[PDB]
Amino acid sequence: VQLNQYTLKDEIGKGSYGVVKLAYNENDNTYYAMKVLSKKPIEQVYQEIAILKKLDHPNVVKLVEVLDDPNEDHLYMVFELVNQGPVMEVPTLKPLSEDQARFYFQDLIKGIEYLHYQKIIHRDIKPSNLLVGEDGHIKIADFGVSNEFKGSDALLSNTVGTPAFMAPESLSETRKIFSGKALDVWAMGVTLYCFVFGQCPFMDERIMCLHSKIKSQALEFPDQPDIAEDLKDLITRMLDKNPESRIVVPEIKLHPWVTR
Ligand SMILES: Cn1cc(/C=C2\C(=O)Nc3ccc(Cl)cc32)cn1
Ligand SMILES: [Cl-]
Repeated sequence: VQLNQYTLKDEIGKGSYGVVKLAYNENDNTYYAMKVLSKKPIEQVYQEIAILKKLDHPNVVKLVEVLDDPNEDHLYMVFELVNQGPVMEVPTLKPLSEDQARFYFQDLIKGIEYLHYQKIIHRDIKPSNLLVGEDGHIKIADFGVSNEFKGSDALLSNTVGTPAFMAPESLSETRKIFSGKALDVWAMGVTLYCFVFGQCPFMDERIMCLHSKIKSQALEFPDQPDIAEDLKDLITRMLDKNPESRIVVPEIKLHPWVTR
């Protein structure tokens, strides 16, 4: 299976809409990550390509090129390979230590700050989208449902992303408008909870009940593992159900748990 200079190898991950395969470039003798898409909507993908083309940051995955044939049903996005894969799998019985969670969370902060400055809402922040590169640092991946905005913030109404990480204000049943940056903060909070507990803070196999818990269940910390009180404070502020009082990224950067 060869596509121009690339030989397609085995699957390595899930992308938004498609699959991600390891790929070998015969021109430069180098492995890449290739997202394969079958046209089944397509406007969302070219916005993703358009977003990826504008981005250049150490904590954000790089799009290398796009293989688009108006003849073939398949479309190929070639990314840099982030060789060590996701930072963790959720759920797990072996979560990160606090020191590891802080190390990775610092990369997540820098990446999100950059995305928001570039006027991008990621909308699908979660551990499986935080890939560990050759030097051990995080690269944010999967911009399949991301939004670009003008001005100070996005004003959104559509519900997209991974359900366990969706912010409560995005789950109104009345097409209400909500702002974008606070959505990424909420998902960063679910992610940090995942880092140290190995499972999501709101869980239910019934999607109605999952939504109801995100919107209405008080955050609860498990007795074990016993995490520091300032980390509990930071998670609590990021998982504030009210997006208006939810901690903002400039404050996360200063939080005493982050800076120690
Ligand atoms: C070792 N490993 C790599 C992956 C996946 C990816 C990778 O490397 N670059 C990517 C760029 C964009 C997307 Cl959406 C996914 C990946 C999974 N496991
Ligand atoms: Cl995940």
